[PDB]
Amino acid sequence: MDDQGCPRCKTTKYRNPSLKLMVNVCGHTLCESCVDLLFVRGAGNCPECGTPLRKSNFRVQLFEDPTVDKEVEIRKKVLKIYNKREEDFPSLREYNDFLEEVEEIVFNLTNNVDLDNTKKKMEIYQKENKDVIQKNKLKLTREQEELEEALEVERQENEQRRLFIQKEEQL
Amino acid sequence: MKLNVDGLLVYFPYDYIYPEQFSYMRELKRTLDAKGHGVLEMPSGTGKTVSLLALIMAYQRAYPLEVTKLIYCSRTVPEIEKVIEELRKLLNFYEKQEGEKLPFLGLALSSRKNLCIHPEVTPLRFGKDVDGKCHSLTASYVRAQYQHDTSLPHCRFYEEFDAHGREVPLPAGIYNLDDLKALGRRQGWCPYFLARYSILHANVVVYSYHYLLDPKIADLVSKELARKAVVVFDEAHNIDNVCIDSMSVNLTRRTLDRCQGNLETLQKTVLRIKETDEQRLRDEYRRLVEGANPVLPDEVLQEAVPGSIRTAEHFLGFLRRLLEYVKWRLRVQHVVQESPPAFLSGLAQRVCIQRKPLRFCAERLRSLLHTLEITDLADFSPLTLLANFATLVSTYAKGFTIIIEPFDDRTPTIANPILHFSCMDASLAIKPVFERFQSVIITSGTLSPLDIYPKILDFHPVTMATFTMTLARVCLCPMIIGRGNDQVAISSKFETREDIAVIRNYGNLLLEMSAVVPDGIVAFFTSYQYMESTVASWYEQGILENIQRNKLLFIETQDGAETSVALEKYQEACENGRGAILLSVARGKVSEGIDFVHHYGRAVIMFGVPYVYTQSRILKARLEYLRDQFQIRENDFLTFDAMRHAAQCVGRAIRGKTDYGLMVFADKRFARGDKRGKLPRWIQEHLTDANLNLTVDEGVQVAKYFLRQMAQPF
Ligand code: SF4
Ligand SMILES: [Zn+2]
Ligand SMILES: [Zn+2]
Repeated sequence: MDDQGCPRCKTTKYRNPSLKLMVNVCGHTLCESCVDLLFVRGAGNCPECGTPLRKSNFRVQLFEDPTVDKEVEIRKKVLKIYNKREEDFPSLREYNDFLEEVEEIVFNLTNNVDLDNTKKKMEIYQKENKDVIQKNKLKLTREQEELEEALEVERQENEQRRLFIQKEEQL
Repeated sequence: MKLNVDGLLVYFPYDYIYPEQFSYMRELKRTLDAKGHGVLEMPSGTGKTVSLLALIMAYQRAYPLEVTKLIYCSRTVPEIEKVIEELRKLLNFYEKQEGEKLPFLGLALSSRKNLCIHPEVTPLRFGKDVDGKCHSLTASYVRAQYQHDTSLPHCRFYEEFDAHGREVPLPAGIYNLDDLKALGRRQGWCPYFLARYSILHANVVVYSYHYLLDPKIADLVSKELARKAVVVFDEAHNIDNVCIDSMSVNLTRRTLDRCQGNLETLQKTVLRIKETDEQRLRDEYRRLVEGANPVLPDEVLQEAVPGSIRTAEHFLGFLRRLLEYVKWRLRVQHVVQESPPAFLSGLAQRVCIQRKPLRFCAERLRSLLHTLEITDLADFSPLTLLANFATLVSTYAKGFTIIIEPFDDRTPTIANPILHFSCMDASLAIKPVFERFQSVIITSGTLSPLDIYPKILDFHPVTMATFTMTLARVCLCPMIIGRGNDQVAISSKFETREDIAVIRNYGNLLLEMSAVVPDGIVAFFTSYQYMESTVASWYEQGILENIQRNKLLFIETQDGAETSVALEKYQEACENGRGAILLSVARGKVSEGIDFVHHYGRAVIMFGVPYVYTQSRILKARLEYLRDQFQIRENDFLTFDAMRHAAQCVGRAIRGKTDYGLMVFADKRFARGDKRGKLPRWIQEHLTDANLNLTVDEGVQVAKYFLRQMAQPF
């Protein structure tokens, strides 16, 4: 919302900040009033670049920095790969070496051509999915579930503490 | 004067000691013999330092192996200067007694800003600026370039110190800060680094808390060398607040914008470095793979690996992501939100920033920023603050909390929101001191009752004794006035604050007390806004003009320059027969910094019990967490915070040399048993039921009579 305005229609960005960026394969600071303008003609084409889009390639995002928008979306996609837990590797260096390669992949995708990254990702898809990728999908789902359970346990304990001290006072 | 203490024989410079001094020395010797941390209170502002220092020196002589050295800390450098003066006098006395020099060293540490000899940094007074300039001059890059001896300003003092002081340490002696500056000038060495090295072999070292509490700078000079040392904190009743401040980090919108600009400059500098010199500075990557100071204490700090951030670009992107998350989280407009662990979890989920890589953020910032050969760290200081916050949050949140304030107090609508990371318990940050050092003595004056302190700070005290000053004459005659001439309650309650009758009672009491009291009087209010409201009411009425006629009136303001000018004029007014009435705030920095002595602040007036506003959400976390853990009632802790502050701001008049003076508290709340009980023992025992709730007129009459009694000689 801190951006000066859209490259084309920098108006709404001044009147109100309600508009949120729209991510695309192009990687852009697109705005809803401008998304309508893209829908009317082209229907999934970047105005200046002209990059084709299958179905408008539009998804909501909330950060004034377009570079952060693209980086966060690319990282979201990448996290689906190389999600194996650290303890799977006993080697000290290998704990974060693969994370280094992951972030290198992210930076490569942000600016440089993604053809090599896609070919490499196909290679990692075939070799790792056989066993480890689906296993770590399961384990990360388990840890998400148990963290939401633990936060609800914390909030049950806080509600019980509030209501029991109230019943202390009234009793 | 050699005192045959029960433990041993202890020298003493002055001729006579009061029985309270005997009690202090015996209790202190008991604690040292037990070799266990403890806390004790002594009334006198001065005299306690000499007794403590003499006992510690005698104990060191008797059992040198038991205690390696003494680490005596004081609130402020102007105060610690008086301590070094006392130590110098004691050493001169002992040296005269022995007839020869002994291998004893005593020194005081202080900031490079306070003491330094470089003309370039001399004109600048801002501490971050001095730190950055000194880092630039002493940088490893500058040292290597000095080896080349190219045409460039190089700070010769550090180089000469490295050449000479490394080989030869200072034999012995006592050096004040000012005298150490002269020694550094004469020897072409650093008064700072020379003392830093002497810490390795020094019998006595003195420096303020922020040199011994904050893990960033405290640890480096408080390394494990002093495994068994007598660490002592003087007048450290406000130790919890400073220990919390050593951890709390405040993030603001302006600071975040400055961080973003600094980060842009960092990126540009990285590009320039890549195009100019790349391989030599890339060797940093190799040493990183092998594996401003970190805020993580000894055991909490970790150095396994930097993490996923292994290159300049990767680290820069990580900081960009975290800064964007903080920016948005702060921009959100809503009620105050608290989230110690939920903040970390939400950060990791929303922006994909794992806590383990986030942990080493500040350390990797230090290393990478060093690689960049920046001009100075002053420009990038906001980024380092944000990095310290980023590493701290990922380090721990069990006894912490992140508070967000989209709207600031005293402003219906302001575009400068603030994110606080205020701590809740000081035990977390003060644990290393207690654990590392065999025994710590928290010697304090005006101490609110000791029982609370073990609860707030997790330690097992050895002795719990309150020492009462005993003199042939009643130096202090405190009183509490709750009933005015109208026989109306004068409590300064929030709902009763607006009461014009109460304000009038305060004004009339001040008028009469200024009429009778001799030159020099200080009145402490509860807040700036309350003080201004009372002053305005008195101005609308004729009371204020009469007070002005009777005696000069000075007022305190938030601005330090005006505060200093007003206090400077107040001192001259006290010296002259005009007199002065200094209105100030209990929480004001002036109240804690200033010390009142004979013919200074003769009658200390306390207008209302000092209570912090019940809306500041930081205190809500700090207080409800104490209720949940350590089991302290909210009202108990609030009244303790009021009584400790009042004792701090009212205990100055009895500084030393047996200078008479009266402490009047114009509030019926102090008459309550709980307030009296929590009041320090020495003041309370002097206080009696006869004068507990004197009317305004009766208090004035008894004050006049007591001043008559104290006027005559011994
Ligand atoms: S190296 Fe020594 S003399 Fe030079 S600026 Fe730093 S403290 Fe001052
Ligand atoms: Zn637009
Ligand atoms: Zn485009």
